[PDB]
Amino acid sequence: SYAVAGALQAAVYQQLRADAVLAALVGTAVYDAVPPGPLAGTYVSLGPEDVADASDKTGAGAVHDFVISVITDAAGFATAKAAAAAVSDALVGADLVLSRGRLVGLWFLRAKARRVEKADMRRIDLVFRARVEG
Amino acid sequence: SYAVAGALQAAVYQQLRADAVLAALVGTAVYDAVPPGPLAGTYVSLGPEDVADASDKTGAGAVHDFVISVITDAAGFATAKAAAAAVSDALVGADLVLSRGRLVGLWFLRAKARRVEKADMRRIDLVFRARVEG
Amino acid sequence: SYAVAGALQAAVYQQLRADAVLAALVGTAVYDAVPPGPLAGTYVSLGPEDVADASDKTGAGAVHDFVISVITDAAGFATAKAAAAAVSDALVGADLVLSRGRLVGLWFLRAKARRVEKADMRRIDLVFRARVEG
Amino acid sequence: SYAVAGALQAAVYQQLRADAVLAALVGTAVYDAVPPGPLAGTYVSLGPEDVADASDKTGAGAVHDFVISVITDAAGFATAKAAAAAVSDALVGADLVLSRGRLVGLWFLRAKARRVEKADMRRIDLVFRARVEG
Amino acid sequence: SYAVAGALQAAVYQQLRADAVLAALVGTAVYDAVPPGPLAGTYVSLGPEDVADASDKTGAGAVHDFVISVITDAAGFATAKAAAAAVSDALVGADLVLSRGRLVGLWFLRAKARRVEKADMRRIDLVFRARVEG
Amino acid sequence: SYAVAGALQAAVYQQLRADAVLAALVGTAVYDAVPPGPLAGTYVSLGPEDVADASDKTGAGAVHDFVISVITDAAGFATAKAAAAAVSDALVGADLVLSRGRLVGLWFLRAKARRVEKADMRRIDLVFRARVEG
Amino acid sequence: RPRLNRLLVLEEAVRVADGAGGHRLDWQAKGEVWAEVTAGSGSERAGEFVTLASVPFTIVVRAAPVGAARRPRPEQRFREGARIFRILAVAERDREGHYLSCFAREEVVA
Amino acid sequence: RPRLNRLLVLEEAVRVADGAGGHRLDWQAKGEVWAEVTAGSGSERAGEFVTLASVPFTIVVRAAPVGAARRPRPEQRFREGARIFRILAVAERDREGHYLSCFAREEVVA
Amino acid sequence: RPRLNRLLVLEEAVRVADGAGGHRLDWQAKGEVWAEVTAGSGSERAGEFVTLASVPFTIVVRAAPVGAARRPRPEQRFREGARIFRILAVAERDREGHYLSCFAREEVVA
Amino acid sequence: RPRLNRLLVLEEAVRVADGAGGHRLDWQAKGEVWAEVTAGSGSERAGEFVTLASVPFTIVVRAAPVGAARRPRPEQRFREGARIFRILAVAERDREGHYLSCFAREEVVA
Amino acid sequence: RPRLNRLLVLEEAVRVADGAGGHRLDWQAKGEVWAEVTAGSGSERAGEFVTLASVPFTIVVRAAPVGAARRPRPEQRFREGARIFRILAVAERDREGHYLSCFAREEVVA
Amino acid sequence: RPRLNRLLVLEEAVRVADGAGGHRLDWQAKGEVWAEVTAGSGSERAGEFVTLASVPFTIVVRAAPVGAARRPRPEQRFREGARIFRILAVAERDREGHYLSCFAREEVVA
Repeated sequence: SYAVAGALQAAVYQQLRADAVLAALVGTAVYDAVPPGPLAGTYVSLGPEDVADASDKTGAGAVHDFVISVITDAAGFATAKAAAAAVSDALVGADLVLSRGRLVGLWFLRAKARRVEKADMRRIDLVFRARVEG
Repeated sequence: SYAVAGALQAAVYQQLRADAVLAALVGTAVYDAVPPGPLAGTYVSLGPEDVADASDKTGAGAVHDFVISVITDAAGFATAKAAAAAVSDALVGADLVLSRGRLVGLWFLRAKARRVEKADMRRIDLVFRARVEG
Repeated sequence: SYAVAGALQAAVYQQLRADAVLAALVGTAVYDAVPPGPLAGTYVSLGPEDVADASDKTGAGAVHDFVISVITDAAGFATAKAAAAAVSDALVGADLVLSRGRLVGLWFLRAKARRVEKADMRRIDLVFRARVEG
Repeated sequence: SYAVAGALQAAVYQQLRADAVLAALVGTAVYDAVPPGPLAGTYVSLGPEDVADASDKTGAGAVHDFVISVITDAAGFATAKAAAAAVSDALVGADLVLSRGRLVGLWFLRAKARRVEKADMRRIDLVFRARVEG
Repeated sequence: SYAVAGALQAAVYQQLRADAVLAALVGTAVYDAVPPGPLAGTYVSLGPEDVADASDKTGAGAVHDFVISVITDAAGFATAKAAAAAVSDALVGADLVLSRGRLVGLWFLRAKARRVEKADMRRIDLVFRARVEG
Repeated sequence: SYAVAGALQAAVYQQLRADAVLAALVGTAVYDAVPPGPLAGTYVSLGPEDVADASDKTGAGAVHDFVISVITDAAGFATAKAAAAAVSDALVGADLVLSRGRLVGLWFLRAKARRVEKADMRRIDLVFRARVEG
Repeated sequence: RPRLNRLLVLEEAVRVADGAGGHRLDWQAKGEVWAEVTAGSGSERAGEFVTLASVPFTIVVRAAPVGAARRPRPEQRFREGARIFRILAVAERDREGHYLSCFAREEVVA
Repeated sequence: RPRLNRLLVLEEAVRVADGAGGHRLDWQAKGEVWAEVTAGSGSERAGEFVTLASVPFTIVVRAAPVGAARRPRPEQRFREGARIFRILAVAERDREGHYLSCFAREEVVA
Repeated sequence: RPRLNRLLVLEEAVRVADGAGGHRLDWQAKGEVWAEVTAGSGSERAGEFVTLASVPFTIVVRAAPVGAARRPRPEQRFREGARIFRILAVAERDREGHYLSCFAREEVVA
Repeated sequence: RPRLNRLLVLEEAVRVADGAGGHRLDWQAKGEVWAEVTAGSGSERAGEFVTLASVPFTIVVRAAPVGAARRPRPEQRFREGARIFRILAVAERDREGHYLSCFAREEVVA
Repeated sequence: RPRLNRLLVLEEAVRVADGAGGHRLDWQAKGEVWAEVTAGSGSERAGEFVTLASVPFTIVVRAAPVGAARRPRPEQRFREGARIFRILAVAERDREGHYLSCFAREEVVA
Repeated sequence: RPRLNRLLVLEEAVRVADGAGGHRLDWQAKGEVWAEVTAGSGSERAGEFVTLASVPFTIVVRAAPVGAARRPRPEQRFREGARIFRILAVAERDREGHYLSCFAREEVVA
């Protein structure tokens, strides 16, 4: 998107699947591309960001408002909350390492939670603001 | 959603199904996941919150605007009002106990009321603001 | 919706079907639940409110913006105007009696008027603001 | 809608079909209810108002933003302009007589013009503000 | 729409099909009503205005925000740009002659450009503000 | 659109397909009109601008907010980021040469990124502000 | 060819125009036709605030020239007792032109 | 012609009106009919917050005049044990008028 | 093969262009064709502010080369008395090319 | 009449309620049925972020009274090895009542 | 098997690329095929600002390997005189592979 | 029973995961199947910025157990030369289980 967005999704994927919680609560089912197979059904997904172009005369940066959705096949979605709670416990104030530039603050934004389809699957989006500096 | 959201829906479910009114007006039909069977038809439902991220430098919290819908198969929906009145009598200024952090104020917000489908079923949403502190 | 909403729709239904005009202009066809039969076709309907939560530290109230629609099978909808005019003559500055709390002012708001379906039936919504005090 | 709306559509229908222009440009095809037959095809239609409730402590009034659409089966809609021009020449600053109360100013508002369906028929809405006093 | 709108579309059609550019770039395919035949496929279209009622105590005028779309069957729509560039070169600061009143300024507004259908045809709207004085 | 828009899309197409990165990351698949064949599947597309008419008394200009989308058939869309990163590295502060007038600043705006269809293809729009001077 | 067995009281409303341009309908009765009424697949349909129950009911009567009293125009409705059948369209079912398909609803409020 | 084999307890609700205009339903039982129940293509349907499982179930009973107790109006529902069949519409299936098609749902919450 | 029985007065409008670019139609008559008119399933359709009653009416005439007067172009309409049949498209029904399907509406306001 | 050839392990989940009102499913196995599985027209369907591949799969088993273990309720799912067939609805296929149509998905992520 | 009777001038456009990335089409003619043209149900379709009249027109030609001149790619269009038939897709109609279904429009502005 | 005549090179992509969670596909070839390819009604479909030409192409191969190499999973695609057939779903066409319906697209950009 902006130049940092190649490295940002890579590093927030690496801070995920390293937290001990959400590894005993989701498992290995944290991905962007879905591994085809049986579709385990309590995964998360980390793809859709958008940029709010916060830049400079000398240099330029980006505000990545990336969405991490939590999808859950369970009957209620109290299961999907603690998995999303372990997302938010892992990412606000992250201070991680990027491959192009660095980020300065990984804050938290709106996080809606609803039934996507036939009321069988439950989507909890979690928008995180990622002010990165190129 | 935020870390408190695992415990918030659990505690507002426990303050429900303990009020004496709405136990003689709905019964045991307060749930998130629907118990399959005959579908009694005058239930409520407590799942869709969203967060408005009210946080701090030192610590962080959340504004959960959770929706409690009231669904009713009766011909008119004066039956659905008093069940929703017993929702709102049970929750505004609740001062309940959470498992992760605590809430500081469970206020009241917009509460629309309409016919969902074929004008046979009537949905009364009730948005409650839950400023919790992690 | 809020606690007064059980008594508010009951009392605005009772001030209707007691006005002399709209009793010679609609008849007994003022309802929420439709009496099944032949569908007379010049009825009104009083169900969909929504609340705007105007409350207090000490006590709480509600702003019920309830919609009273006027439906009419006549070819033109000059017939539906005077029935809606007799609605609005009956309700603005009502000062009626409630069963839970009281209302302080039953004002008037937007009132759109259009063709719902196939341009055979004409819906005149009439939004009335009902600031009630619990 | 409001109490004046029974008399307002009646009087703006009577100022129409009395202008000499639009009588040689539309004919007798000014109506709300369509006279069934062959559908002449260069009519106008005067039904959908909405109210913006401008009222008082002592007395009450209404802001009727009524829509007069112009429909035309001609290939271009330069024919529909002069018919709509003869609408607007007939109604802005009208100072007509009502049966319930009176109006104080019949101004002019937005007037969009587009193709409704299959690009065969052309609808020119004309919103007029009618501040009436009950 | 307003009284000038009968003469405005007539005069902006006459300033079109008189510019030397867009006559060697579109041809005779500038119209409102489509001439039926083979549908040449690189036409423009001048019909949908809307009015923003800028008027007076003494006299009245109109703000016609008329849309001139450019449609093009070519594979890319660099062909449609220069035809739309020849539209905008022909109309901003036009100072033309009307049959009812006159215009005082024919400015320029938003001009979006997209694929309408199946990504085979490309529509470039061009909104021009026409402050006319009746 | 405006007069410069014939030359603007031509010059931003020429600065693309000349960057060394995105030539080893996309290839020759940068276009507006799609070359028919096998549809390689990791292309970009540069067509939909819109104008925000920033002009003068003496002279006139345009604000072209053109969209360059990145489409990618890969399973994840980390591949689509670096191709879009090579778009944004090629265009912000471009200072290129136009055929009609010149541009003064090619800034950066919002850049959303989502799944278009069946979640198989991923679209990363990149809105760039192009203040050109005619 | 259709076997006509029901007696349908055809009804046409006179249009008393009001002051606003809208006509007021009366639904005065017209002479009775004979018809067959063939049902379609019916299901309830969301009205305004009414859960109206509708069924398609292709009604077949005999024909007439268009300027005759015996033609059901789509202005009109049928009525068998208290079951009003609206007329959606009339469509000249037969090849030789002896029979007209009508199209009905029977929207009971339910 | 239909082979009637199921016993369906027809049920009609009396409408006790409340103060607000909405009637309260009771679903007191009515006399039992005999019917055939022919299924349609069924699939689960998104309710309110319930993933309701529905099947079309065209039910065929015998007929009566419209002012008789034996007609299922679309107000009413059928019930076979604990399986409530709503009535969408009634449509007079037979040509001679001996049989009525009904239209059902069987919305089990699932 | 189709049995042609109706006389349809084919009508083509000359397009007098106005000053704004829009042509003004006249619908001057053209020579009469013979045709069959086969109805489709008709129902009323929501117009602008009119509840227009439409039926599909596949009309079949004989054929001609495309630069001949006898071809109904979709510019034109048919008219039998006062029943105007618009032409949606013409489609060359026959395999050998003797007959043309047309497609109509008969939108009566109703 | 259907020829039953597949062995489908019927599975019913016990609903351990959590504190928030949502039950937790286990999908403990139930006894095995015999069934035929007839495919429908299948195509991939847009899931959440998954391009789920679905096929209709009308499954036909034998019947039972509704309060019996052998009835597949639409709560339950089938499973043949690792191919889970959800149940959309059950619909009593046979006229005499010997066979039940089920309705499946087989949503493989693909 | 199809009876081929029309002569359709197949046309392929060379793509002269412009400076902006968009190719400019020429629609130079290619060699003529023989085909049958079977109409579909046609109706007019809302274009941009044009009320375009379209008919489906499944065109059947003979086949070739995909790298041959005789295959109509969906890039190309047919043209019989002044009636341009676009090509939506080509689909290999025959089982043995002798014939190709094409899919057309004939969008006349009307 | 299907007559299998085309040679389709079945292709399965290995999923090299990138750092962000998205796998990178290779589409290495797998062993070749024999199949029939039956076309459906095709028309061009609006892609992203591409006017993609698609046809349904129900492909029928022989069967295998689900943990075998010969089953086309909907992960995979077919490829005949340069004509890639995606796989929408696989659905076990035969009653005895000898044949599998696949579902394809052949989206050529056109």
